[PDB]
Amino acid sequence: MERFLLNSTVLLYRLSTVSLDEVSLDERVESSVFLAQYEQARSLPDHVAKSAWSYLVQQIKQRNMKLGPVAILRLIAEKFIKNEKGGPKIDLPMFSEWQTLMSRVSCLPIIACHQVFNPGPASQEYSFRWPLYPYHPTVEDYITRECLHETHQHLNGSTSAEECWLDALKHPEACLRDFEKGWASQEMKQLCAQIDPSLTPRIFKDRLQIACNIREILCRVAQGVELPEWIASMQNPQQLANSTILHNGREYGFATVWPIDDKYSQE
Amino acid sequence: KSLRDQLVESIRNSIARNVFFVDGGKTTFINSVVKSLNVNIKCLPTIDPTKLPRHEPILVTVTARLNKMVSDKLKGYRKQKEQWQNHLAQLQRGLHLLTDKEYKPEYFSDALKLSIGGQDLSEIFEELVKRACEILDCKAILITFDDIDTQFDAGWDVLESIRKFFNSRKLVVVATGDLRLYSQLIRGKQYENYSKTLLEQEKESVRLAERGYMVEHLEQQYLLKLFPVQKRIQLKTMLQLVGEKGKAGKEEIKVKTEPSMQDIDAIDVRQAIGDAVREGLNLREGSDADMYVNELLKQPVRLLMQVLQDFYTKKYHATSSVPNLLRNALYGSMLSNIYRAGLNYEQHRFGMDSLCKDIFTYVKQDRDFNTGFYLRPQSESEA
Repeated sequence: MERFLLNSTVLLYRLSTVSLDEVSLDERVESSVFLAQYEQARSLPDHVAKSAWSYLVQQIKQRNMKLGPVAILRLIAEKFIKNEKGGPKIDLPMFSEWQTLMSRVSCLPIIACHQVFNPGPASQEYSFRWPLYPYHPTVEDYITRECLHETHQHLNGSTSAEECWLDALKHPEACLRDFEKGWASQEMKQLCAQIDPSLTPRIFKDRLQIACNIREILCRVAQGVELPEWIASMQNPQQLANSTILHNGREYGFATVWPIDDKYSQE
Repeated sequence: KSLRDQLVESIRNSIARNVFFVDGGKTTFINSVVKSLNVNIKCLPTIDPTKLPRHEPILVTVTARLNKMVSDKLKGYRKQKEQWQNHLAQLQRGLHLLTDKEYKPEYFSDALKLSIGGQDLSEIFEELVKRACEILDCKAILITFDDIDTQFDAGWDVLESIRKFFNSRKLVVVATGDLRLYSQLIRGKQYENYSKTLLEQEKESVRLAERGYMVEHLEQQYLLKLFPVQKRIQLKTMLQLVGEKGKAGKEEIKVKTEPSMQDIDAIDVRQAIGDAVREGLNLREGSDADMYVNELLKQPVRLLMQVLQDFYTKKYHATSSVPNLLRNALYGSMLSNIYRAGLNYEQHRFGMDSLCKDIFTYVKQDRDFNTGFYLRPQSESEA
């Protein structure tokens, strides 16, 4: 169900609409989860959902984390990823539902969480490599001796969707252009309504630029750089819907410096 | 202050031996100096040689601080890292040369690997500094070494670190202390170079004499090279910083005497000292009391600050005798001075009996015998 905690139009809308200073959002989050599971997997029998949510909140409270992606990513990590042989590897018994989840979520966050909280021996400098694979000596031997044979790769441009995310962040205006040019089509309108009823290209762009701002601000904090002053005025997520922030008469653009030249690299 | 600023200027126009030295507080001045440099030269955390285990080389310590600085300037934002570990490993491998109490032969073929011929740790260090400044985009590195008053013996070691490893134009040394100990230690282990049988046999005034001449000349010449005079620092003293008798006073100091002391009640420094003495001395405001306090303004800043911080402290404590509150302070100030004076130690046996005998002892030790009872702080010895 945790997939719901990471993929929820209801939760996203509610969170973004509420300010940053509410605190005690447990019940509303829970209701959002109930809804999202209803639409996504309606087939669940209406009580297993509460059972699971209670179970999760249980582990959260006993393990003394708070309801948040830190906790959720942690849970996901121990449940699925392990250290074996070379780098983290997914459990053989669990790979299938790994794919089920991946259908809904990105792997890199879990990968980072696991690297931080349960890294293997501090000897193999881990270079991020997507996606995750299980381990079998037999399959490995077959691969080594014969390699794999790709024929059908025409789905998304020709690359995995995850890169399209960073590509959009690096070309946000281009993303908006392409979205609009296609939004006039009935098909895409139908799909957008189906996924998020009230998407529209306006809130589309707003979300993209807000995400840019989030990445930026959390860059500053992660590099532990002085938490710029305007964060105090930063009070409502919608305030991330503008390329600059007004604290007191003065506008700040969000950009900072990055360790690597390509701030938009998956690495 | 001003001194540190001229020093900053001097080292700055030096990249354009390479060791500035500071006579002598000392540590405070050096720390301020380092803060001053924060013409790109990168500073090192101050080196406290006395605060190091008996088994390290100054070079390993330097390498450690350099490791941190390079690595963290590196984690900030590669192949430069990759290149650095090569030099690091070369240092590790050639490191034994210093420690080894014997030559192991296997080090020979080790030296047979590959630009002077051998395994010169000093040249290795020079490529090290080359990499360091190349990566930090700085013109040079400052190596800042504390006085070795608490251990004047370890300093020798820093001296050889300098001589053998720091003969480079992208490194600059900042030494601090009293050159008298430098002279002694360098002399002491100059003498250690002779053969024991040699001196054991030639214990006659003549030969004693010429070997003394030789050792002393070598000490002088080696100090010349290691601490070339031009870049040495004399430093201004506290009394030099204060009017001798009022006909001076560049940068009035002024000290705090009362807890309130809202920066306007500061009773000078000379004036506070004069009050403390006269009233604790019942001394009048004449000429001798002045000169008495001049022979007080000499004392090392730590001693004077303690003795004049416990003075007004206890005066305020008692006020919510000046001579006894001051006498208790002088006791703490000169205790080991008085202790080595061989004079009364217990405080329960003060009386006036012990005072007369102790005055007799002081006058005999000061010789005098003419105005010794004046108790003038005019003796050559500061004790």
